[PDB]
Amino acid sequence: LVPRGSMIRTMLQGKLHRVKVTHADLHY
Amino acid sequence: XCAIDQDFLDAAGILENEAIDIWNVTNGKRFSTYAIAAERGSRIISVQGAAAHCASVGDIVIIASFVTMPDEEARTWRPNVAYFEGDNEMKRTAK
Repeated sequence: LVPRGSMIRTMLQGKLHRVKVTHADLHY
Repeated sequence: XCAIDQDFLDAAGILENEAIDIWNVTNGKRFSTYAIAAERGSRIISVQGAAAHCASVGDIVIIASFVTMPDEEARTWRPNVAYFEGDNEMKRTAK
């Protein structure tokens, strides 16, 4: 157990897992 | 930055213009940018501008967003996770 507090947490909202880059465009 | 198939954004719960972190399994690089929508069904992951220095075509990456909330809400929070196979084809997640 972790005791309850009044503070704001930063939580992972969601992720793309091991997606592959298709394009790389330095100038645009 | 990074343009992402809108279907992928929705599946991970990430919004257009939301801050994202990108962690590159191929080269180790870690950077932060924001999400641009690419056409639904395009299966695009495009690193643009300065972010082109952090990945190349073919690199395998994790793209994440983070949110804030109170401690109590955080205890039952469930992240969205989208999994992929082959050529960026989305597959179903297990438990």
